[PDB]
Amino acid sequence: DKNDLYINWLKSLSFFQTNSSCAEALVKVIPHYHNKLIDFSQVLQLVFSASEKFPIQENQPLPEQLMFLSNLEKQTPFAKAVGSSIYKLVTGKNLSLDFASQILKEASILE
Amino acid sequence: DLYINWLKSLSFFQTNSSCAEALVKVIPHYHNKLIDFSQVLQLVFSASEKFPIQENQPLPEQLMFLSNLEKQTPFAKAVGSSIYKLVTGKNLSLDFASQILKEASILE
Repeated sequence: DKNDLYINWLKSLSFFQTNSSCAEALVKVIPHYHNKLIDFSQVLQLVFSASEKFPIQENQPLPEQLMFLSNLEKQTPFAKAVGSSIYKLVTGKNLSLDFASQILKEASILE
Repeated sequence: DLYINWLKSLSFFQTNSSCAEALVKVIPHYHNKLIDFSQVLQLVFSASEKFPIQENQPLPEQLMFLSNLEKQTPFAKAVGSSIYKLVTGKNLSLDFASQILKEASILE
């Protein structure tokens, strides 16, 4: 059931709903989840890797990133997994940290 | 036990001193039936330390790897799914992962 819940929560994230590419990615990714080749954390990473729409900020400050990670450690399961997967976009694609915090806050609320 | 023999023959296993050491510690529990082969793979590969890494790898290639993995033979699929955890969690290079999978497929 919670396997379904996590999927429903993911689909409910504003970030997911503003990125049709993420919805398209989930369609192709989810079978491997149902077939148990990958876990939900992996689904989140794959799906978010397909995102195209989000604010960008290059060379973001270290202190804020460290505070983001300290806060991430305290999150509930789904929220923590969402946070870690979105942080991959912060470091690798310059996704704005403030935006990442909004997504994480939304995930925590859904959970 | 074939799966254990094949695991010991994988280049990725042999080139990772931590994996070889891990199997020594883990296998008794496998022989005593406390854990299955999939768990042996998870415990052993989780100890891996050496492998090429690449951040934010492209989804299309990821999906191709997974579609191939789904059609694999038992040992190869088990190995591939375990290695894929390293692809996503530690950035192990997908091309390297495909190499390991091909070796496993040949051994089996």
